[PDB]
Amino acid sequence: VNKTVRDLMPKTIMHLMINNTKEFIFSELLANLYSCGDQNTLMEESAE
Amino acid sequence: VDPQGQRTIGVITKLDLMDEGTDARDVLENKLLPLRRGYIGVVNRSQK
Repeated sequence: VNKTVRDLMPKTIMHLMINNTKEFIFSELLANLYSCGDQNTLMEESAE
Repeated sequence: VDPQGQRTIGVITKLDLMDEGTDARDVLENKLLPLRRGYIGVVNRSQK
């Protein structure tokens, strides 16, 4: 049981979290990034 | 301690005690020392 939990617990987290937040970064980040905030008073130049 | 000014808020007190002919417009419009979060002007109770 220890072997079959060690061989399987990385897979479940990395199918539900890694390869899903990565897909979200590919295909949805801009869509909601446009929506959050003003979309106009965003990406304002830092004083530097 | 906070170079980018992301967790810093500036407050200007004693706005009623400024010299005759002077005003804090240049600093309250966040132009004199541009800070990201802006400057809030308050007027507390005098010692009297």
